Amino acid sequence: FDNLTDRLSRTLRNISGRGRLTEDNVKDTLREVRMALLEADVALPVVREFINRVKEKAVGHEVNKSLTPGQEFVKIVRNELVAAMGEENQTLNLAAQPPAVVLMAGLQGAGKTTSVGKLGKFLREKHKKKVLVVSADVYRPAAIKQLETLAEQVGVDFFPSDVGQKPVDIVNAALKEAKLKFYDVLLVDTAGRLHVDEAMMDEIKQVHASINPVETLFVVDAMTGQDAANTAKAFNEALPLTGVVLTKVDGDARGGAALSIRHITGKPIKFLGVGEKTEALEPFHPDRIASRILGMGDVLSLIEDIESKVDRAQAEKLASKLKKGDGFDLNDFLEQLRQMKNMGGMASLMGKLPGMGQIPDNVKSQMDDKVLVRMEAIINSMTMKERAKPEIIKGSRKRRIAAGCGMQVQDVNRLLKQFDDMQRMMKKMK
Amino acid sequence: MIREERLLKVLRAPHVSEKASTAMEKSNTIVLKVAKDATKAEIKAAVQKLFEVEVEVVNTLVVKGKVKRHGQRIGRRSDWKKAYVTLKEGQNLDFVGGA
Amino acid sequence: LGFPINFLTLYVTVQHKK
Amino acid sequence: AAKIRRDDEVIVLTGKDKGKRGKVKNVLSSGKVIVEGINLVKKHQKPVPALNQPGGIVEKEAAIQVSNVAIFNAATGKADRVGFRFEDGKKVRFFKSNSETI
Amino acid sequence: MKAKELREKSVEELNTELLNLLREQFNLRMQAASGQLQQSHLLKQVRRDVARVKTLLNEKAGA
RNA sequence: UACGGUGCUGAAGCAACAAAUGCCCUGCUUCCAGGAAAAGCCUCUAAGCAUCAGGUAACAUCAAAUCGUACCCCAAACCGA
RNA sequence: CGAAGGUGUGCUGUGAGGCAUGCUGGAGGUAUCAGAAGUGCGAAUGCUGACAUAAGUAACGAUAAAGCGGGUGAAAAGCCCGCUCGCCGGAAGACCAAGGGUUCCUGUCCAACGUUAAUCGGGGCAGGGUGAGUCGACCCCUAAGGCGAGGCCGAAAGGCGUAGUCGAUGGGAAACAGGUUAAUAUUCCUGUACUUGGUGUUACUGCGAAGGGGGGACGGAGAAGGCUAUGUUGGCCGGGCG
RNA sequence: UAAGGUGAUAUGAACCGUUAUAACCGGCGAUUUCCGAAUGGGGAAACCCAGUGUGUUUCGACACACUAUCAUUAACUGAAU
Ligand SMILES: [Mg+2]
Ligand SMILES: [Mg+2]
Ligand SMILES: [Mg+2]
Ligand SMILES: [Mg+2]
Ligand SMILES: [Mg+2]
Ligand SMILES: [Mg+2]
Ligand SMILES: [Mg+2]
Ligand SMILES: [Mg+2]
Ligand SMILES: [Mg+2]
Ligand SMILES: [Mg+2]
Ligand SMILES: [Mg+2]
Ligand SMILES: [Mg+2]
Ligand SMILES: [Mg+2]
Ligand SMILES: [Mg+2]
Ligand SMILES: [Mg+2]
Ligand SMILES: [Mg+2]
Ligand SMILES: [Mg+2]
Ligand SMILES: [Mg+2]
Repeated sequence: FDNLTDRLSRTLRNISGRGRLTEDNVKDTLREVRMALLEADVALPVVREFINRVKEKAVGHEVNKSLTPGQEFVKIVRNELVAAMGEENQTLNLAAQPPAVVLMAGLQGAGKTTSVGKLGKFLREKHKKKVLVVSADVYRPAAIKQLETLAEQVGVDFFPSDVGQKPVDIVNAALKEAKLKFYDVLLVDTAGRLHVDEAMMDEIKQVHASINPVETLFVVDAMTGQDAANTAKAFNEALPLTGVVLTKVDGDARGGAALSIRHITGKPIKFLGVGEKTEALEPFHPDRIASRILGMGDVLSLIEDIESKVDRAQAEKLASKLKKGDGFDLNDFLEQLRQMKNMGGMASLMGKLPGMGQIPDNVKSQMDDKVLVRMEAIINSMTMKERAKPEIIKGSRKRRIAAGCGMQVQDVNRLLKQFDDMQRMMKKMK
Repeated sequence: MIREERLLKVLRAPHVSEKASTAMEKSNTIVLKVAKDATKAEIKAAVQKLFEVEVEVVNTLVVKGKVKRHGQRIGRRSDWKKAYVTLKEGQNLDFVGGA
Repeated sequence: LGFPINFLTLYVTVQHKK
Repeated sequence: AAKIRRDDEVIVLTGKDKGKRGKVKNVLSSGKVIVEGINLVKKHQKPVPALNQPGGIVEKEAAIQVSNVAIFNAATGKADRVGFRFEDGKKVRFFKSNSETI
Repeated sequence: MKAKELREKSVEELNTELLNLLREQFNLRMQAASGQLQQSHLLKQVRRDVARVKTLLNEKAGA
């Protein structure tokens, strides 16, 4: 699909194709996009519908004047992409009360356990709250184990029972535990050996109605895709509050149909998480995905951080002395850094997004990030004062930083200006 | 005999500058730079027809240039032209602008 | 604000190789 | 006076080399002649809008134009250009002694 | 048309690369070169093409 | 507030006297040296028109094209190197 | 295994010079004999270029003098901000024509140009910037004068000039007040208008020239009256009590 | 004629070409704005304005073609007689 999200700007071409008509720009794209889908799993029965509705509109509308059609088209395209997928209902993944019951019903494994992590993981790096997890699966091996890891490796205990093949108890057991300790949120992955899905649920049956869980979720890898539909489906009935997510994004190639099918049941998602890494999990809201043409955008996010910074120096001392008396030192510069990789200086989103308003070049984003660490290299390879008078960088005083930071000269001189010029231009206020 | 009119290619890309867009805020009057022998009357239809805009009345200018690229001796003029069209608030264009 | 501030911040880091 | 098409295992009658075969060539009438016969070293300054410095300098379009013997199944030399009947006629395309194409 | 391919009918119709067959050039007309994505082949193959067809007319008609 | 300036809001807002080389004044008076032209404009008819066309007025609407317009201008942008 | 040319040395001749050779130089040079000459400069207040001298001397362009605190910056007497101070004000202000032809505004940079320094400029390099039915030119009209079918002259070139056609410095139609841009402005916006031509509807009617008539349409000087610009005082309104 | 090419400062870019139809060289032809004898009148050369036709016409009207002087002839006219 991704490479369709290009058809996007591939479309932002006044030139147009051969057809004098350029009239076809659309339909192609349609089909084009239309293609990229099913090819990427995606069911089709539906499609007709979309592709249709799409059409429908046309012969019943026009872009309010004062606005190039081409564009409009989209709003519409986009428009229906939404509906096409998780139409619109903003999933409510946060606290109804506290603490909580995360019944994690999983078909055969696959994200089975994993998932939980970032999930939990996620919420700890969110509310003073107290997670808590439990190995709610005894058929397949590495219950705790593989999982167990993270648990600590994230600063989040968990609990289970070696070997010990029997949910319920253990579950129950767990539960009240944290509870007794009065934690805030529990996550507990489960499943069963029944070769039939009704048997799966059949299991969750007791599982559920024995515990009395508030929030319940199933999950699946796009591996299965549109097929999945059913699976989940049968259950939306079991429990409508039944919301879910799709294991592995970067973990397939089919996707679509997966999430597609879902939707088309009134299905309820909340996240998705590209795959590996303790954080790849993400919230979810059609648009969000799709954001940026067919799915993920931010920065708006990464964007909004400016506000974080820009308006925080405000935050040394906002004044912390109304004025001007010279009260701080310009090494933010490097200050920027930290934040950022400390937390969120991950690529912030710096992608750039649509080259807009001016499309400039490939290395600009494209070529420093991955590697805007370097700049850092030094800095900490220098006294405070240094960065306050970034104009006392004699060949002498620095080569040491050069080596002291481990970087053969060049790199530096070859930067010193990306500092004294930044401003230069930067500082160009009338 | 058919009128040798560049029914289509009378103009070229839009000017675009500070006045650009800020001028659009006035009456959706955009600039665009037409060729010398333009005559507003030839512009009016040029923009409204084919390019679907339904404008009304213009302005148009001229403007020259003159610089010096290489060291000595090498210099010139260049000329050009301006336009402002209008576009009533009623008949829009589903504007082809963004950020 | 978010554009320049963020874009200058961006343009600066890339240009300054160290 | 072009003496190469898609490949000519030339030699080096003179030019710091004895007989190093090669390719590229691109000899002509208004253009150059480049082959591994020669190469050099010195990179050019790259201020960074983007590091327009891929780095690595060796030959680019090294010198040495015409006046270069082309391949022969045996030793060296063997100036080409003779001419044959029909067989295209878009060029003499033959060889000295016995041969035509490689 | 192309070359000899051009000699066929007699309708000026083919001579409309300008109408709905030229609007494309109009977009990528902004200097400051903005639009580098991939095969940005914004070179004039069409305007040079406007002739030929602009020719032949007389070939058939008069000289 | 960027330090230049910005968005909002906003009172009274009259009378008396005094003037011009400006205006009535292409005037009035007077003098000898006795003070452009042509078109527009108004009007009168010729040939011609001969229930027509045209004319006048009211309003309705369309048209009013194309060049110049930046800045210096008793001066650091003009004539004096 | 270093030509010419350049710079030293030794020997040699009566001399103009010759030879050898160290250094530099990076390619050509030419015994001998004979031949053809742009064949040898210190001078011509000689031509051209380069460099001295005077001499770090005179001078730095109106005698309307400037002081200070900040800012920026490698550096500030000169640039930006501020408070003082002084100068012009029938102007040293404002607007336009003539002429100039981007000098305008923004960002930048300080080599050369600024009679010094220069972060500053009418300097460099970029961009941006002059929007009309009512202002002007085109355009109707003609002045002086120019050109001039045919025509009259004149060795040729060509001179003169009838019809006629150009030619403003003069006559012909119509817009103002607020607002706004970094820079435009009776051109853009708002509010309120106006001129002329075509077409149309209505009403009433004799229309019609390159022609006739009127009119445009015109001096100098002087003498008022009335009025407006506009100023002053009061009233009114807002503000302060030193 | 061909394995190479899109003139130069001029690279870069985007392209065109390669065992019978790029590029290049030669012949013939097409197009050839405007000013300039300049030739429709005008004119401070590159611009101002007009008469008669023409098609389209979204039927508003516009773009284009012809309209210089003079002589030979011809045709038609036609003063003072
Ligand atoms: Mg002005
Ligand atoms: Mg003088
Ligand atoms: Mg002397
Ligand atoms: Mg001294
Ligand atoms: Mg002395
Ligand atoms: Mg002295
Ligand atoms: Mg002195
Ligand atoms: Mg002075
Ligand atoms: Mg200049
Ligand atoms: Mg200035
Ligand atoms: Mg300047
Ligand atoms: Mg104008
Ligand atoms: Mg005469
Ligand atoms: Mg006249
Ligand atoms: Mg005049
Ligand atoms: Mg001004
Ligand atoms: Mg003419
Ligand atoms: Mg003439």
